[PDB]
Amino acid sequence: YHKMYRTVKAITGRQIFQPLHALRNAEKVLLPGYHPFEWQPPLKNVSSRTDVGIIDGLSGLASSVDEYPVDTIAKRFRYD
Amino acid sequence: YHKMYRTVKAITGRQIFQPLHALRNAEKVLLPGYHPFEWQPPLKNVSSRTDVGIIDGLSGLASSVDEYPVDTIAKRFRYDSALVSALMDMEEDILEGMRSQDLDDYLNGPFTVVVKESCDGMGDVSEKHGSGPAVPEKAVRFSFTVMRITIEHGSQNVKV
Amino acid sequence: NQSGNKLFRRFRKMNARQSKCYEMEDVLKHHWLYTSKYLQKFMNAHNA
Amino acid sequence: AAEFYKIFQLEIGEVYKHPNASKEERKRWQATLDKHLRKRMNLKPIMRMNGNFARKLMTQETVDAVCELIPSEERHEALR
DNA sequence: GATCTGGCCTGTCTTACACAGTGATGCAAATCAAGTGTGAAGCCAGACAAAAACCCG
DNA sequence: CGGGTTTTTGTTAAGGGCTGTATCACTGTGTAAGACAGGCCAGATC
DNA sequence: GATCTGGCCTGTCTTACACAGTGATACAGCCCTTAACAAAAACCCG
DNA sequence: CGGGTTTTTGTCTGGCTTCACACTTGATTTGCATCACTGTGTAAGACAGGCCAGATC
Ligand SMILES: [Ca+2]
Repeated sequence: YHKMYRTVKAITGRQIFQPLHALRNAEKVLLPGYHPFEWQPPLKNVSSRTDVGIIDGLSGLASSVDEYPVDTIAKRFRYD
Repeated sequence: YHKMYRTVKAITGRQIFQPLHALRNAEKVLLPGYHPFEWQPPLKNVSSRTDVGIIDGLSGLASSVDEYPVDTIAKRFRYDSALVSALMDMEEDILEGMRSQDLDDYLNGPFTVVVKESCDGMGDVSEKHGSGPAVPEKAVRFSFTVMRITIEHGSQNVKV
Repeated sequence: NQSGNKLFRRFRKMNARQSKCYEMEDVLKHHWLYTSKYLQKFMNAHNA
Repeated sequence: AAEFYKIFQLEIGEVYKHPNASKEERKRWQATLDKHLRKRMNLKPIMRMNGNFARKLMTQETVDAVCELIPSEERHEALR
């Protein structure tokens, strides 16, 4: 995409597409964890921090040796 | 590509990109087997058509069961077609070189061209996922490469 | 090196047909078109 | 490069005084070679000979740090 | 009283089929060559008089 | 062939925002080394 | 006399290791304002 | 809460641009439907060990 952007930007002279950092901001506006909100009941056992995105799916499991072994890889979003 | 083209046409209103018709048209313009040319010798055992590109590499190897059996698929060009197509799209480069090294455009030849050749096998080219390792299928491309175009005028020559 | 091999397998995997007859013609066409000076000059038109 | 690595193994062999040689002697000589080279140059010695390691062996620092091992009354300047 | 055997029960490979891709064809539809030739809009030079709104005595 | 006057750019600050590649932690991945398993002999040996 | 054997070829068979590719990250450079001198040229008078 | 002071908002009279139809009718190119053809991963689908109670010398 960077190649296509720079080639059309060179050949037309005008910048018809966008560069990559603007694309990163345009995707950061659409991920989970950007807009503010609140809840009229205070949502027990939920952390009310409001800018979390992709979190680890294991919710802090116990991957040490002396525990039950689990080698899976899980990635999740918070539901709200 | 067609999806990208139709989306930019729908958004912009005016058209900037192209659909596939003119693409394939300019493609077969740029492909070998399209432009006319001639040879001052008659070139024994060579066909006279200027309009044949991709052919079977088998050159009429009858692969009926009564004969020596093969399975190697081979596709090839004609050599002179590849030479004239390579010349015609390096034509702008040699034009600029002729304008650079103190000459005119209305020169004649004979331009002497140095061409090396090569072929090498590439090992496996296969992605077998039905059951795993089926066959180490080995393939090989055979290719040429231009590296020098000169013209001798008057006394000496010049690397144009 | 491995340079042609990764390129050839990529051309077989991205843009190619089936029944093994048009397949080699298509990969020869695309592998030819990749290495022409005209489109190469169009593609490095950024630095000049 | 293969001949240079070989003649370094045979010069740490000092085999102009030892005319016969077992495979254990040459193996221990290669062992001392990789030990001193991982102590001095701190590279990754390997028998899988490549071009980068061959280019890495071609300097005056390498010929110095290997030639200083033996009691070379002459071999220093010869290797130089 | 103690082995032999048909009958179920259940975790196995094993195996087809529909679609997802790939390009390339092939027409039907829209659009464009030029040809005048009006001819309807749109903007300005000249200087001259109404609607709508917020502040101060 | 040389000045007088006229017609055009560089120079370093400073403190930013902007962009275009270089790098970074990573795996995956093929092709040479060269190691080794036999295969086949010329000479020791029953 | 026939049989094992060391050695010499030789055709596989594993492997390190050099790169390939990727989203994200980190800088390396590039407009902006006084500003007063510093230059390059073009033409014309001389 | 009436009048002052802006702010727009028009106005003929003549005088410029500037595409819009109007057909014409025949190339051109554009859009989408169709075509040839394997790859793959799956959910039926037997299926055989395995473990029973029924049977028997
Ligand atoms: Ca090779």
